[PDB]
Amino acid sequence: STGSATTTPIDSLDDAYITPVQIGTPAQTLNLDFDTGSSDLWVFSSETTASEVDGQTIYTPSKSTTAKLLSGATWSISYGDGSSSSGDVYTDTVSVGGLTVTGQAVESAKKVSSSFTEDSTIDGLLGLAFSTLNTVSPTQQKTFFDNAKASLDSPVFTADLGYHAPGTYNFGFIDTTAYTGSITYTAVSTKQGFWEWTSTGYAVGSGTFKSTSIDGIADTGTTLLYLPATVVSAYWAQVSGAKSSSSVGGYVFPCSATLPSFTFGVGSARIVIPGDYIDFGPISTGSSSCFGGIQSSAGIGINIFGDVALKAAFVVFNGATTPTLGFASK
Repeated sequence: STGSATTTPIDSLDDAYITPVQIGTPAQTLNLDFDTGSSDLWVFSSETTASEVDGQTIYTPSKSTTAKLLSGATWSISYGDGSSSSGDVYTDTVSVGGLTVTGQAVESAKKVSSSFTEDSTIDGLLGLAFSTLNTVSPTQQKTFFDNAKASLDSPVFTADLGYHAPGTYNFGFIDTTAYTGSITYTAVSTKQGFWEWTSTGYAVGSGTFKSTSIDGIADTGTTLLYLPATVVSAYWAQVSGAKSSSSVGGYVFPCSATLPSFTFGVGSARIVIPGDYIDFGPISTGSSSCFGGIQSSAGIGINIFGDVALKAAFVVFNGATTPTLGFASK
């Protein structure tokens, strides 16, 4: 089997991408944030505290003839930005782009933190990291990809995120028309539960490539590119007037600036992020200070190749017995 679904930016900045997912019988379609940096599929639901729902589409398990409470199971997750959610668990049929998994754990939120409530465009998350990170207790549950893998033509999924435009998540096949040149594959460590890999270095604009190992995770659920302070300082030093603002929480730059591109290495290959991809617009409405798309990871503990980086590539998440990542230009 295969599946193919369009993923669409939630706003004009590409802050996140939502993909329609069919849950239950008859289908209830929710728009989920596919997140290669987590491993829970959780949804706003008829069980979510009413004051914490503000415009989201909800899953109502009592209206699904295939829903079954997973007795005794609970979940609770906290994300890198401090947001969180928790609840109980049903199993149900879940389809993405024509690919169907029966008995998928659908984690129904009883509580969500304010940042989720305040975002009416995201009805939940669909985690695509390794199932060892799944938070369901006392019986950990498998991700949608893990459940689908055996049925897929090939045990892979691909992320093709658009810049200010829709893109595609494919399951079970590699669309050879969707990228240019060749895909370069690179080793993955699953020891922390993530799609963790080592970039071979970087360049700023037309500058020379610096060969240096940068360990980080491929995370579709993170907006920006978080890299070591040395690398980030080298980038912003090429933007007149750019500075790190403690009050804003990162590097800002004059909205009148033209940003240089940023290249990262994948083995001997190079992925070029155009400068425009690094512009996240005014810090507040009407400001002439703009927020940068490349930020320091120093306070995170891990480097993160988020959407800023991934949208410049066609990315293969190869879930073979020894997982690997593939990157191609597009």
